[PDB]
Amino acid sequence: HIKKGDNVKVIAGKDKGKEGKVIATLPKKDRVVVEGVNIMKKHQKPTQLNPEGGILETEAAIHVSNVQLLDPKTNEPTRVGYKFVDGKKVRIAKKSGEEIKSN
Amino acid sequence: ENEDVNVELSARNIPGVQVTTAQGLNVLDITNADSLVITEAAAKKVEEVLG
RNA sequence: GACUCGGUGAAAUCAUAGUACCUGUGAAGAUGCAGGUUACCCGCGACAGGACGGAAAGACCCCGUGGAGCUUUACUGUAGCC
RNA sequence: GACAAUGGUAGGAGAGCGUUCUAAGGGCGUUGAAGCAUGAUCGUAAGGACAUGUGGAGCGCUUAGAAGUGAGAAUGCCGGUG
RNA sequence: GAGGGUAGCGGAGAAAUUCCAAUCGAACCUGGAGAUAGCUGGUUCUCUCCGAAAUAGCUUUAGGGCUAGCCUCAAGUGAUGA
RNA sequence: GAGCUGUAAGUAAGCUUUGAUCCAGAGAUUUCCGAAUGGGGAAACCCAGCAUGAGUUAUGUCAUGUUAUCGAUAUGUGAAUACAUAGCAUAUCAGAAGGCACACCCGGAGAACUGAAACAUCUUAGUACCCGGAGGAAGAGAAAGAAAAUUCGAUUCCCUUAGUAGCGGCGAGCGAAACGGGAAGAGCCCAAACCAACAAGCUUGCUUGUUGGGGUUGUAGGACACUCUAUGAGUUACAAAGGACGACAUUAGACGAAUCAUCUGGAAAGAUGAAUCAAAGAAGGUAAUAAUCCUGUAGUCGAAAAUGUUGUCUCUCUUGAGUGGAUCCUGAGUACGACGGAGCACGUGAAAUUCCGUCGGAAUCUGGGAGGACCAUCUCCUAAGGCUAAAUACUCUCUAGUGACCGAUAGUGAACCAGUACCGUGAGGGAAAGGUGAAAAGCACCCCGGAAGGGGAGUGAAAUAGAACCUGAAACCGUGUGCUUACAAGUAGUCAGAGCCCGUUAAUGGGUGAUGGCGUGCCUUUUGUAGAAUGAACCGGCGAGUUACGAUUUGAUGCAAGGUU
Ligand SMILES: [Mg+2]
Ligand SMILES: [Mg+2]
Ligand SMILES: [Mg+2]
Ligand SMILES: [Mg+2]
Ligand SMILES: [Mg+2]
Ligand SMILES: [Mg+2]
Ligand SMILES: [Mg+2]
Ligand SMILES: [Mg+2]
Ligand SMILES: [Mg+2]
Ligand SMILES: [Mg+2]
Ligand SMILES: [Mg+2]
Ligand SMILES: [Mg+2]
Ligand SMILES: [Mg+2]
Ligand SMILES: [Mg+2]
Ligand SMILES: [Mg+2]
Ligand SMILES: [Mg+2]
Ligand SMILES: [Mg+2]
Ligand SMILES: [Mg+2]
Ligand SMILES: [Mg+2]
Ligand SMILES: [Mg+2]
Ligand SMILES: [Mg+2]
Ligand SMILES: [Mg+2]
Ligand SMILES: [Mg+2]
Ligand SMILES: [Mg+2]
Ligand SMILES: [Mg+2]
Ligand SMILES: [Mg+2]
Ligand SMILES: [Mg+2]
Ligand SMILES: [Mg+2]
Ligand SMILES: [Mg+2]
Ligand SMILES: [Mg+2]
Ligand SMILES: [Mg+2]
Ligand SMILES: [Mg+2]
Repeated sequence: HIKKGDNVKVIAGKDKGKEGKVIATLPKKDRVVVEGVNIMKKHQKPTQLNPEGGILETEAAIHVSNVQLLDPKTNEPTRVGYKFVDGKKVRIAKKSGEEIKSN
Repeated sequence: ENEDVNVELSARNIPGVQVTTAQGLNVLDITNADSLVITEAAAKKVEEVLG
């Protein structure tokens, strides 16, 4: 269950196997967004903001369950399990290395 | 023969296995299966209770 | 108003239909059957003899061990009154 | 190889196909499922297939069960179109 | 013209069976209620075998019913049937 | 534990690790109408009084308390009448009213359609409507019982007794009970004699009225006399009532094991191969069909708070056994009877038991009843006063589930901002209407047109998927076409057969038809129909011997003078 400052690797998409960072997560539609993944081009018309708006190329949302958070000490993707040490709960990557990949 | 704290609680995940106490011997599964494997303690009892 | 042209545009009805007349037969009064006779295909304007034309599961008549309203010295009861 | 019998309403008696679901076994499915359209094919009937298009995801076949099981008429009901 | 009253076994009537929310020999709306109907209409897939009656008796019975008569499968008896 | 500001995109300012928004417990706010309650009233409004206070130099205004009716408790006052009572005036109290799912229950009141092949006694049925009162369950209930042998024992409910005994215009039809097998199992408090005060009459007497205490049953218990026992049991639902000391269950949530690679594909969860967990192969989601991608499951933990079960102790409470019965009490206009009537399965009949109405009306332990009238003998039990858990009946909801249950004309009427549009003055009726894709990527731009629409381009695997949107069948209205038709008599075909055009699931081939024979559609209903008898405008969709309980029959299968729950 990823956070807003992670750096992950996809499994199944139009562009699979590519890495990248996460910039938003949308936790009611549970669809996250990664740079450089699945560009969806828009035909915006001339609005009151964009002076004579036109075509562009921006990556848009994909689901959570095509995205797996990879091991920082190994760079192989991994299920993340949780345990708690002292006051809070931290993410072990279940490859015996807990990550620090929040910020 | 009458109970199993483990055999009733192992073999409950595998597809195709039923673990039944010898007094719960119905007739669908015993012809649904193809292979009776019973303990030797209940085998002497099932003739002493069906005959 | 009907009629012709421009505008808009319903309805009851309707088994399928390229739907003639005579004499006869027939559930005894035929656009459909037999035998004749007469008629090329196609529309508009009218007329009302048929299509047992449409409109209402005939009010007339008769049935139901069908209902209602009314009457009386029909039967059984009852509110009141002596 | 014979030998006989086989029109048919009300109604009585047998053998049958198909539709939906479950149980078990065994399969086909993005190299294209169910439905939809078209075809000169197969069975004695109800019906069964097989290619080709359209279709974009869940179906058959054998055995055996249980039923909301089959459409052309009720001045039927509802929605469409004359 | 404005306010008001009388409500179904009831009310109103210069009496006609008139009026009571386009009506009335007893209003409407629910519930008993899928009332009852000896009466009309309707009842859906296929093929083999056999296949009648429209009469008798009695009925508040004559278009209804019950029994005998006439058909049908299943057992028997088996020479009684023409 | 990182984003949020409803359903709801767009904004524009903002909030947020100093812990938001959401999830659970607890508290403050809670305008106005509503039983409406200060008076009115067309519900959501209007008009006030009484004290306090703001305010203006005051009057107008405002603000929070306050005042309905019965009922109870306290004084005031107190007539026609003089003594008191109705009456009257103040102060406290929160008791009531209304609503409910009215589903289930208990009493009051109570029809007809229908069956008998008509109909009045009967039955539909003490059913539906109406009204009253409570509960999470109500009613019943501690023998004036059943029974007939040897008796056993409060009430309720399930199975059999059994469609039997019986009732009935002896017709239609109603229809028990005990014994037996089980479910779940508690029995108790008042009245009276007698005794101790209190008051009264009216005296050391008696009677009467309260207060305690004593006492509550039939193998006859109690009063009164006799003798012997006590800080051990019983309890806050019956038995008298309140409350601190201490284990679980609810109302949020944690953790939670196991995988890769290639191929076709827009995309793999699919195919082929190589691996792994399993107390986890329930279920759903993810661009197709996933045990190992996500949310989960098996198994484990958590609870500041607030309620519910509750175990323990603490408290209240509390004497229980025997004998003598030589006297005294045991529920009065009651039980019963006469008269009309309802209920008991039982229609007044041979009619007990049971309650109501009117009127007469007993005896008391040698009593008093009841054993289907009544009398005799014998067995059983003690009315006219109260209280009571469990077995059992229900779901408008709440929690977790399941389904040979439906998949939009089905399922609730209502998947869709439903009892809404809409019709009715009213009470009340009461519809239609789901689906783009994986993702909004929702067609920038160019062109004709005022726009609507449209052709290109463009996104997308697909726009022949364009927001009337998946799939798109029939009626029906159309477009050029291969054969054919203007001397013809027609339930529209079928069987012969010429000529011209096309070549098949390749078979005694497909379409068209100049001309000859043959011929009055279908269903219901009938002695009979083309019928001028009925029904259908056409095409879709929906739409009619079913189920439970029994009885008798053949077919099947166990066992055999035995079979069976
Ligand atoms: Mg004109
Ligand atoms: Mg004109
Ligand atoms: Mg004639
Ligand atoms: Mg003629
Ligand atoms: Mg004309
Ligand atoms: Mg005329
Ligand atoms: Mg008629
Ligand atoms: Mg025949
Ligand atoms: Mg038959
Ligand atoms: Mg199907
Ligand atoms: Mg039809
Ligand atoms: Mg008509
Ligand atoms: Mg007259
Ligand atoms: Mg008049
Ligand atoms: Mg009816
Ligand atoms: Mg009825
Ligand atoms: Mg024959
Ligand atoms: Mg928003
Ligand atoms: Mg008020
Ligand atoms: Mg003042
Ligand atoms: Mg018990
Ligand atoms: Mg987890
Ligand atoms: Mg997991
Ligand atoms: Mg009497
Ligand atoms: Mg559909
Ligand atoms: Mg709407
Ligand atoms: Mg493209
Ligand atoms: Mg078409
Ligand atoms: Mg002719
Ligand atoms: Mg006939
Ligand atoms: Mg005609
Ligand atoms: Mg007609």
